[PDB]
Amino acid sequence: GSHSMRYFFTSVSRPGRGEPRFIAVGYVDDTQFVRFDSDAASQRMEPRAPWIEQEGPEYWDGETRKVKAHSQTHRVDLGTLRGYYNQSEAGSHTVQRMYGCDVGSDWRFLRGYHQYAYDGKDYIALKEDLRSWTAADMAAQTTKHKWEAAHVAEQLRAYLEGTCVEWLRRYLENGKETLQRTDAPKTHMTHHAVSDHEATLRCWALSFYPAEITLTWQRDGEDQTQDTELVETRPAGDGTFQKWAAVVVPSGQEQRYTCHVQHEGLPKPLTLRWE
Amino acid sequence: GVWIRTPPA
Amino acid sequence: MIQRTPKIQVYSRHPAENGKSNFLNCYVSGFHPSDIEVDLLKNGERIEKVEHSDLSFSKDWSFYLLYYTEFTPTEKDEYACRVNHVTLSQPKIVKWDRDM
Repeated sequence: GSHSMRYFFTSVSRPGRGEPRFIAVGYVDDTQFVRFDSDAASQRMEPRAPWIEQEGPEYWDGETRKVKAHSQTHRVDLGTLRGYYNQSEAGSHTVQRMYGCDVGSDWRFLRGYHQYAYDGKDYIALKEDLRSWTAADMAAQTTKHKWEAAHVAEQLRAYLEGTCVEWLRRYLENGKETLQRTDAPKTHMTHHAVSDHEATLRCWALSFYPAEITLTWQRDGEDQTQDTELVETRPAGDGTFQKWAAVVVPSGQEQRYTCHVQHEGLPKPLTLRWE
Repeated sequence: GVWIRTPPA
Repeated sequence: MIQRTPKIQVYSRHPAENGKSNFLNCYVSGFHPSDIEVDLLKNGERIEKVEHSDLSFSKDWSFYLLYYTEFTPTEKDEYACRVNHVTLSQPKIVKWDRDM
């Protein structure tokens, strides 16, 4: 299917305790392949997938240089934004940046994005056409005017539509043995008695990749969101993911309920029923 | 590979 | 200032079988700010040899982290995950439930 390369950058100020924490991570689809952490020993960009380890010293030196530049910008930004909102020096604040690119099944450029948040909510973002900005408030409009004066959108568009996709294609080829794989979910159902007259049915998907999946409950063939619970899709730790969906039903009526599982690895969606 | 550098806000 | 309470899941990498090696996971997601305490407990005492993922975040900017440790489940041993965060009035302890 489609593929993505995404970088995630987090900086957290530490009032009265020095320089901000800075963490960068890179993903291809749902697979992490690099990291930088200010807390760690190397102070370099580091590999987290075997297929990126093979890149030579100039790659790692370059990525280290650039990611350090990202860190510096965030450190300045924390002070700048503290100024924009006239906040005190007493509080910790957060800057987050995410950017990257999607290609389709044909590996051709599909879309690009760049989003920026202050203290956990939208601050400024590139619009879909990659030619203008959306600012959250007047403070963010200051940043918008600065980035317009510096023609950031033009430069960034050149990266997202070109360089980003070139890297993504290189990585997709070099890591093909693991990145271009589909692991179908292993499914099963469990039952709990809530009371003498109510029961929980829990529908399980395990060991799947990519992370994208849909679990739905139906009663008599009709969608049911009432009395249902969906947990966040979670990493197993081996490169695969897990998820479950539960519904509370009247005891004796279990047979009316079906769990439906949609995944890339299931050309035909699955329908599970309690025994 | 990451973007070359980021502009200050 | 966005403050989001962590969603906490405690589970095993592979289907649990007593006497067989496995990994115990504590996945904390959907939280903000990033400062968070996560400890894995065996019979009430914290486990030292625990690894954790690199801090990342979702589309809504909320953070997620995986803490994990190698372990061999038994019938007797009780495992749990203790989480502390600014959104919690007191630390939350979530017991390992083999069907959650």
